[PDB]
Amino acid sequence: MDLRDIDLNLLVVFNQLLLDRSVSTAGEKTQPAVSNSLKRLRTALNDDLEPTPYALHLAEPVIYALNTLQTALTTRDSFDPFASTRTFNLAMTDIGEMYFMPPLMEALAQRAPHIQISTLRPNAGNLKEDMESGAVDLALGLLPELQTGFFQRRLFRHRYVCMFRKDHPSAKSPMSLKQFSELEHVGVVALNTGHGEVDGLLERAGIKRRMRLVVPHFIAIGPILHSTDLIATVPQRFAVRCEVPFGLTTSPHPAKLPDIAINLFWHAKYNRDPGNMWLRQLFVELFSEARH
Amino acid sequence: DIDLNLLVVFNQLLLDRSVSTAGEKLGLTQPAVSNSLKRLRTALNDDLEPTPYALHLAEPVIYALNTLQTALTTRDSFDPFASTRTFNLAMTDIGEMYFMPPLMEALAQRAPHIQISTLRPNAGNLKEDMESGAVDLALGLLPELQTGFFQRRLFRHRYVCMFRKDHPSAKSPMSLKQFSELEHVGVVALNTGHGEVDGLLERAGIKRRMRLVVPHFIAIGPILHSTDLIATVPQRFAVRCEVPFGLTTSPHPAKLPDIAINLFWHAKYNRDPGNMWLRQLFVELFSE
Amino acid sequence: MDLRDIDLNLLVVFNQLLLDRSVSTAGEKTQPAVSNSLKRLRTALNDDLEPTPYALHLAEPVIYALNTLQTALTTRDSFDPFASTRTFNLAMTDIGEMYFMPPLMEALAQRAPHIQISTLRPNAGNLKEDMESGAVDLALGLLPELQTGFFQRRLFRHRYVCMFRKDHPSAKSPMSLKQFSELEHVGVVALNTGHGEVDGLLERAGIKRRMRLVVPHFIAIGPILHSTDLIATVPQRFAVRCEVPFGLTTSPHPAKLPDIAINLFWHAKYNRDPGNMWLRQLFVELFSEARH
Amino acid sequence: DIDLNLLVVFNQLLLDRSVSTAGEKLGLTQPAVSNSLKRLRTALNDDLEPTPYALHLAEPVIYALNTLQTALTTRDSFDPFASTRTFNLAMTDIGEMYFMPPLMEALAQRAPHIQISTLRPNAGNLKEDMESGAVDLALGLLPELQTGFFQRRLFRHRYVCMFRKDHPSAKSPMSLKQFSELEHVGVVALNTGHGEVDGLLERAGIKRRMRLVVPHFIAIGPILHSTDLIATVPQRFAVRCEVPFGLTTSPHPAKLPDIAINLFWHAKYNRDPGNMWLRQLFVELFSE
Repeated sequence: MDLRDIDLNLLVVFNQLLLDRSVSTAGEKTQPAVSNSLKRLRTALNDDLEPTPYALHLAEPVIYALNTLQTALTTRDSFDPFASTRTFNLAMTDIGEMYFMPPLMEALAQRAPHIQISTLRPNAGNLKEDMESGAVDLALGLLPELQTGFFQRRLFRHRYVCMFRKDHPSAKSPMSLKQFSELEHVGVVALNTGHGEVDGLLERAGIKRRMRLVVPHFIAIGPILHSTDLIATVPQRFAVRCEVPFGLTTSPHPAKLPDIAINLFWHAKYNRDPGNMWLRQLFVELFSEARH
Repeated sequence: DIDLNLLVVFNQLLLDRSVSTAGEKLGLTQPAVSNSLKRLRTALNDDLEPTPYALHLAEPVIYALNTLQTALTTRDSFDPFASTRTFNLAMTDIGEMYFMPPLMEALAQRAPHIQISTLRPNAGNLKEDMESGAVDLALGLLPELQTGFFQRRLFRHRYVCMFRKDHPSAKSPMSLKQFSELEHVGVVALNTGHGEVDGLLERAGIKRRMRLVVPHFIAIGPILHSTDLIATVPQRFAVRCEVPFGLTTSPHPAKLPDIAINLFWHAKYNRDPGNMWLRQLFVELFSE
Repeated sequence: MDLRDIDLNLLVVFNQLLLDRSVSTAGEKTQPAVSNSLKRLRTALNDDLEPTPYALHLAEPVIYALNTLQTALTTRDSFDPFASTRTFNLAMTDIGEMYFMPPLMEALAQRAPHIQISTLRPNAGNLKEDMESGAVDLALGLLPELQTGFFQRRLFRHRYVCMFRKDHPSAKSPMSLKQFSELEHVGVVALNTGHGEVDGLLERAGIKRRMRLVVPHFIAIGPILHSTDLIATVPQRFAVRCEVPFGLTTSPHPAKLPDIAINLFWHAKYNRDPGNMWLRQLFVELFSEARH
Repeated sequence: DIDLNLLVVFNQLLLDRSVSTAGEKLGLTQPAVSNSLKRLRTALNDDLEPTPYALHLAEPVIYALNTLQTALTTRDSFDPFASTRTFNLAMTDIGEMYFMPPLMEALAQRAPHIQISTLRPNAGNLKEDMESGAVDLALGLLPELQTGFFQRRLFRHRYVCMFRKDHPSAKSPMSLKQFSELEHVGVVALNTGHGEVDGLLERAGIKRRMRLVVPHFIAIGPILHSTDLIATVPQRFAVRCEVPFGLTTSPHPAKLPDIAINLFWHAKYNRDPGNMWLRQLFVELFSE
């Protein structure tokens, strides 16, 4: 079929036939080189192109089809954030979501209005294989399982802090270890995260706590602290998200706890993928505290 | 006038109709349980894991041994002022966010020394752990729990549209046309009642520009606060979010079904003072 | 536990303790036989039963529990349709459903108000195994695959007829073969049913048909015939269901077609199951044309 | 100015990137297709089933070869008065019942010699058979069809409650209380849009005495006619049922989402005169 339509370079001259005439110039754009090829376009196609109906039926659909090969001039190395309609999938924890997503979406509103963002927890499917396959573009957090086929970039470190409602009858900042051990706590187990070791670190330090409430995740901590005299041990970025909205106060933690490293992860296979690079750089711009 | 002790043997000739056999649990030797089985087949005129009409009789007699055992066994006393007991409650993140703050506020004045621990509904498995007492109460939409579970509807979730106050476009009440013009945050919420919403809107032919999709509800407040995105959320989540994050709601322009949030407890703990006390507290605080 | 509660025949005497006193008579219902056993009921249970609180806590829950063993007096051979809350599962075709279900539900409204009926097509799961397991109580139709472990009872035979709208411009009853072959048809493939052989029987008889429309099932036939000049070859029971509602006329079929046998099927395992027997007999009563 | 014939080869170096290889379909020998592949890798400076940035270029060039081939290939003429062509349409039983009578009535006056054949949506598979032309049009709620399928919403199903006219209790409009008092017929309708209804009512906490459950809609009319049962049905089924079976409807007291019924056709037949004619007929008859 198309092998019988043969040379389509003659369809590039049919672009000069999609433009009307300009023929000696369209040759010079030569006229004898055109003449045989267009005559051959006609030996291939009965119509004398002198504009003919079916010639108009060929003129425009040729252009778009020819143009997409020229629209292809933008290489794979090209990526236009302001026009992209691509979806990016990002792995992060609930805290990661709560912290990263609002300023990201805020920035994306201007820089990439037409893209879509989807998030997931680092345990939805299998993170490694999904990132290698391109199902997940980036991951955020500690993630010690991401090693061989993965690059990583440090975004920031944040400590655990103690949080409680601002008009607490007795809680003070900076909080003493004594008061910490006398007040009542709401704790997050946070299974399979970096935050699970906290209870062990405290107990192995001889720091007893009256655990009035234990929840598996962070969603309710803000409202709980707001309406009770409980206090909580939480990551500082979470505390940052919660302080003003729930009328909460934080304090440097009276206990010795390690800080948490939050890194940006991507697979080696996409180290040079333009869209991935762009989003990566946006994350670095918004959240990296290197030059602080 | 046929002896009843053999009937006592029957219920474990049912649980261990699996013929492992029961006698080891009974404390009686298998020959004695076989003599007992002879007394059974004789008194019933039926040879009973081959199960006959004894299957038909098993449930009337299971209904018999149940009430007799409960009325005989003494139950654990419960003093709310003094109790140091830990209650384990199964609920969703929405459920946690809505229930826990007013509950804990209430527990501070009614039962100062008890401990509460919450968990996600699936998968303990929940029915098993509620049978064993590992989980005391369950909350929300849980279809699996019918046989052996008492239930009670606390309330009905109604869906609304949530956005920030000073949103340049969004109005209340919002049109269905404006709803499809604006940009949305999606909450997957897999395997919960709220995980159906996107599907419902899809099947209704409601076109929706999905700018952001998250699996859960934790970031919705902050996200709406800092963007012009709109969300489809349960009303009570919205009431938990409005003031802290500076958001308003509109009645949802699309026809969405309400979702009944119920309270569940296993039949084995229907008479347990502590369980009764806590679940009555849930009814007092949250039922409409 | 209950082995320590020992003799519960003493709970049957505790039924005479659930009734209040009547003691010499409750003995005669003897008094010394009672006396040691009730004294022993007391050596087992501290309370002096003289009505005591916990004695009242024992009185009623004992009765219901004792009564269910006496409520058990109704044997497996017993089945009360007027009080049953049992669900019956019935396998049948769409035509079978359309024909059987309305007079059945009509009859059930008085005879078994509290039972539930569910239906399914003879190809939902695997019919044989589901009927042997009790997942399906009865099946209705031809069903030649139901042989070894199954009993069957003939309900009726019905022929194929020709159906068309009552004010058809030309269609007549009784219809001639000529007119049948000249008019236009809507046909039902009815895959994996007894009705699929029809087209083959007609074609192998040299009867050409102008098939204007072919549908896989019967749901639309009535409305289609009502609004068109098409005619259809359909089972007569279907025609019975459709004639008046859709303003249709039927005619004895001009072509030689075999009639269809509709039988009632149940598994041997449930030949004597009282509820099954009852429903079976209700089907025989409502639909059997033996003594016609 | 790089030659285009190699680009023609590329699209089958894509379909047969599976490297079976394409050349057998091409009619060219594999050595010539390998020389062609050398011209490819040379002109593109990229070594392309290992697929590189040529994957990025494959779709712009698939977008290229598509329009060029369609505009070149002559299409089949269609004369509705004379056409003897058979159209295969995929739809549900509800869809069949609603669409077929007014369609056939219309076809009797517009295209007397064509033949129509309907089938159930799953599983041809539908997308495959619509690609091959075995199935011409699809109708209803079909989520699978997005890539390579043009679609258009005909209308929206709204759920109502149906019962017989002289029903001793049922009123219009029906209360939600009366809805839970009366007895119901259930339609499973597995894997259709309407198979969700029971689940929606369940999750809303709408108690429903389910006296009868059937898998499909064929018997609902006759059943309602001869009993005091009520049903939850799409409005158009109800309008097909009211007069023949002596039934009325009430607005559904429960909040149920509408269900968009769309019309689907494969992109490969978007320019086909007959397909265009029939689907335009569907739009003329049924779109609201």
